[PDB]
Amino acid sequence: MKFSRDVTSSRRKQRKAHFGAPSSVRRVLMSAPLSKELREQYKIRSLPVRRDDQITVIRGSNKGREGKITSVYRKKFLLLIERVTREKANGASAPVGIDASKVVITKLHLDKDRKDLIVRKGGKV
Amino acid sequence: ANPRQRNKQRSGKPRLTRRNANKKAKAKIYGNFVIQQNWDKHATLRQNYARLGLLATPNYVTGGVEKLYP
Amino acid sequence: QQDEVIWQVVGHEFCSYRIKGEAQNFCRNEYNVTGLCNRQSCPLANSRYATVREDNGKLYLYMKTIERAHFPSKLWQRIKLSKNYAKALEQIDQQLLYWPGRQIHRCKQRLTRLTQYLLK
Amino acid sequence: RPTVSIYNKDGSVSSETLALPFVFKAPIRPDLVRSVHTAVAKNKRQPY
Amino acid sequence: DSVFGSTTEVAQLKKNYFLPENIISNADVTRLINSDEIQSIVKAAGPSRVKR
Amino acid sequence: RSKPASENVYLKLLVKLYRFLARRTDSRFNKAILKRLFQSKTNRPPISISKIAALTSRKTTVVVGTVTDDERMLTVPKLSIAALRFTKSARARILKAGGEVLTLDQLALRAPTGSNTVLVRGKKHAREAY
Amino acid sequence: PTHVSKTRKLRGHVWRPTVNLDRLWTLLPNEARDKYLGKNTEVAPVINVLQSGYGKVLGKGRLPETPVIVQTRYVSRRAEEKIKQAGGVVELIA
Amino acid sequence: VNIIKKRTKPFKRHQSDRFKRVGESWRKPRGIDSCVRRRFRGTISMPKIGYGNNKKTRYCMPNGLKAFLVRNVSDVELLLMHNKTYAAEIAGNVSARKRVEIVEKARALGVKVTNAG
RNA sequence: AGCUAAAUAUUGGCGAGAGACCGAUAGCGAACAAGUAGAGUGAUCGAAAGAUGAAAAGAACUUUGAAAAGAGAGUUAAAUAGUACGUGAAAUUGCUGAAAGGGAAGCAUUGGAAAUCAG
RNA sequence: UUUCAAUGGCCCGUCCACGGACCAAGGAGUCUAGCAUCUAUGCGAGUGUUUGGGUGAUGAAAACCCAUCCGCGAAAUGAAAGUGAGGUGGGAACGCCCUUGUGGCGUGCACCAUCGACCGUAAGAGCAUAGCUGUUGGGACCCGAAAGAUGGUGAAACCAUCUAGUAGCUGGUUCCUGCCGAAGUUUCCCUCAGGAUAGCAGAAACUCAGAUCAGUUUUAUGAGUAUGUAAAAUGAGAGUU
RNA sequence: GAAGCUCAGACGAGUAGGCAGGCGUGGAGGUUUGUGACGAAGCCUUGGGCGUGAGCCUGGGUCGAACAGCCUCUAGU
RNA sequence: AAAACUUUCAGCAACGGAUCUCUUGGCUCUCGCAUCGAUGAAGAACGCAGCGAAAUGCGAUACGUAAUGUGAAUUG
Repeated sequence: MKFSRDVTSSRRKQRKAHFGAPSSVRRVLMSAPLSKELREQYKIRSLPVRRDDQITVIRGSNKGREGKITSVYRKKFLLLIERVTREKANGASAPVGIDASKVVITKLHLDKDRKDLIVRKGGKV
Repeated sequence: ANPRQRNKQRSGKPRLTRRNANKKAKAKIYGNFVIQQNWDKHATLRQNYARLGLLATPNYVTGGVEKLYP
Repeated sequence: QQDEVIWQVVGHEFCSYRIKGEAQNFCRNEYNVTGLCNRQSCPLANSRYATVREDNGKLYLYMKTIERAHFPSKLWQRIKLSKNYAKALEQIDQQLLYWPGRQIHRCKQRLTRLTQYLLK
Repeated sequence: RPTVSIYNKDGSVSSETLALPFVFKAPIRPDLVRSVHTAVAKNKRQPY
Repeated sequence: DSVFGSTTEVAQLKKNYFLPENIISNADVTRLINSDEIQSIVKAAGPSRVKR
Repeated sequence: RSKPASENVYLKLLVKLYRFLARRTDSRFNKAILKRLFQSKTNRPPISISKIAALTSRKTTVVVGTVTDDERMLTVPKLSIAALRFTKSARARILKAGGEVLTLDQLALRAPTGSNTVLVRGKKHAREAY
Repeated sequence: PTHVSKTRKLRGHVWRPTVNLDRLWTLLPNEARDKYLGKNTEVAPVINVLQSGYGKVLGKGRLPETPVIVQTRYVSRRAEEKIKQAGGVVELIA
Repeated sequence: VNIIKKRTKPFKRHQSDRFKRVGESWRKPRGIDSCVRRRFRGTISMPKIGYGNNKKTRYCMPNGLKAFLVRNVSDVELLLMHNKTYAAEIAGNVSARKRVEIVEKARALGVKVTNAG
């Protein structure tokens, strides 16, 4: 139970906040879990997604597929992963977006900006 | 409803969200260091004064008292 | 306090075992003997009773007393019957001879349809 | 006055016992309790 | 014992409060009907559902 | 009136007990008591302890209704009263100073036919403006 | 209760407060009644009728015969002699 | 005892036929010259208490069983006592998986199901 | 001649947290590009309009047509979801089948004929 | 279900007239303050915590606890100073008999009376809450009238307010079944419209098992075939505030 | 189901008004180990059943995400 | 007694947009706080994006600049 008067448990205000989130806040709502071998040797449970990270789709009609993210399409809360696509009628290939909570991360894109965060969130590297 | 509040409803500028509310805004004690150490950040002021042996008021209490045990 | 004041609370209108229908009402409680909201049937309402139920091709009878009526863990005393149908009828009625025998009919009736269910 | 057993964390009945308080012999009025609770359950409403 | 009190002794944690005394002494009417002190005096019972 | 107007479950027990006695004995006491259990609160006015003391010295006393207390009078006689309700002060005065208090279920155990019982009533005036 | 209304079944059819001597002995604590009433003691009680909410004592009722001192702002002419045979005196407040 | 129904045809509100805005449901007329309220010749018949059916054969289907609405199998277990006088009727929103559980259970308990299909 | 905290008021301002409230003819006039389209010389006045789908995957291509479009296909769990897009009532209309109709119809009771259902 | 035949059936609401082309949605005795009655609950010579204070960590606008006051009641009466309180009859229930019982005998609550006294008192009955209903005031069941007032904009008119202005009146007012069921008129008062008392219709509380009543007739008349009056037939349980 | 059960007899128009018992509506507390993508709610139907009635339940069709019985509270019913 | 026409019944289609479910909106209550302007405010008009007319933002430094924060986008 939220014992605080600081946070709102209104449904109305929680949906407005989710759908009025700026990119610098949508970037957190687009987190993904870490796979088991990543999770245990970094001691961290999840991470916000980043381009070039290697993920495998857990849930959906594209279950079990892997690939590299091309662009975290933040406006519509979607992830476009390479070599997963849907075929249009005319013959073009328009990739469909998977949600950041339906995919797990098996390989990271380590950078000095990310390395500080990992040890920041109680981790080890 | 007012044009003024319709402005920032149809605007794109984020609000000035100010995070202030605290349930049980029991103000913590400054002033005397002795009392500030031996204050109870949960119990009420009239309990704390009587716990320390300090008369909260010299005048009669215009209501009930607290009787927890017979 | 006693069986009648409890009756006018659990029994008459509100229980967790009552089913009011088009013109009447049933009594869902497992330990019932007629399935109806009646004093001679409702245990929540009344003291010591006896009724039977069915488990996995087998029958069991439940009994209670008055000194123990305040301790719900061991309040009901169960007896398992897995021998035969006509034996079950005799195993039940024999144990209720020292007991008021108005509801032996309902008890004996229940075993029959429980037995019929096992056949069907 | 009757006694009631006191139960340990494991579930074993402890040796101590307490006597049943007189309040448990109070009258049971399902007509009164509803009349009070009907009004008391009204005392947190917000106006509209 | 002090939160509620007794029917004849005031509660300690509520002032001048005594428990409500029961309207009726014994709550067993069906035993009152079927007790000797009434069954000895009651006149002979009529029949049950009566023949047409 | 075929049933009391009160949802008091304990009252329906008294009526149930005294509906049995009304039709199963010739005791005109029982019929009178059963009828008075049906009457409303306005028709069951209170009687006082003192008034009862006067009426006994002017046998169990029976009054359907309440028995209040009279503070004006000081030393209470020994009495045996049976009423629907007792005020706390009246009950202490009857019990401590002398006799004992009863109830209509106990009174049926004592005198099912009402033998040796006086059926008193309280002044039915209420306000009576004019 | 708009469910039980009549419109529901009509859808479809168009400063001197007074005290008396009988109540006088009750103003004193119940404890000291049991040790001043009916006992012959030299000390008499004091019933400060002022400090209970009355300014006058009236003559209704009979008197237990224990001499008692009664403090009043006012007293009836037939109140004060009734306590005289009771052995007590009226003490008038300034 | 058999069944006799004192009337089969339903009661239709007056002029319900003439108007689509007037429902086909009975409302008692209140006019003071209403031939329907004054029960003239060849007018529609107003419901009375006289039409009420026999008490021993009321709420009974033409096979002499009172319809008890059943939502799950634990309701059919209640009709265990009354298989000879109550007919179990499946609720209209019970899914296909539960429905066969109820029908099979009722068949085992010997309780007729009105809409077993 | 003078000053002065607090307790007190607060349909506006800056924010919050709620609700036995309303649920798109409701609730603010405005859930939407609303004090907007619009009207009046002017002061003033002032609306209607929410919902494809999990994702546009918004219908490739052929064919008929100048075009609009249609017909095949194809997308989808579903096109009885095709943007005139959730559900899709009644009035109202078109066709099909059945029936009756000579200056009324509608209804009621009782039965036949045909249709249909049960036990 | 549809059609057919036999018999029947004036179009609904409203007050001829007014309303009604058809359909869907919306749409009218509501909230609130005071008072009155009734029923229920709590307490009872008391009663009422919620102006406040205490307290509440978990939904903290809730629940829970309480000090002093205060409201109503506990005493009236006078304009005001001032003062300031039974026995007889019945009669509910019980006991009691003779031997059932009847009847007698006691006992007598309520209340009714007579017959008594005290200044209205006579051995206090209220207080709070909730519900129902009635009524008064708030927009006041819904809609609807001709003016006016303020402040403006044009050149008296116009505009937004007051404003949901004013109703003695017009129109509408939403579900079912059951029970009971009138008067349609005297009486008076009454400038005015009305107000009445009574009757009819009901709901509660209490007497006699009655010779108590009767839209009835007799008996006896008295007076002028009729008239009124009082005193057996027949039916009915009749009563009362 | 003492609010029950049973026997008996009489009576049935009904405006103004008087009186009791029920049907449906939105929300609240409780309850039903309640119903539901194996199809909730709605909607439709020359399908069936129940009630004197307001109304209710159901088969089939259509449909796509929530709903209801019971005890009580409340009303913009 | 044929067809049409008229009417009723059923099926399908049209029209229409009710019902249901939803809902970044309303309304109502409570809470906290005090901050416009001659240093040019409120309001008005013009104007700016690679492609914008509305709305938003913004002012010829024009859908922004500096600073700090986050740490890889924006999206038609």
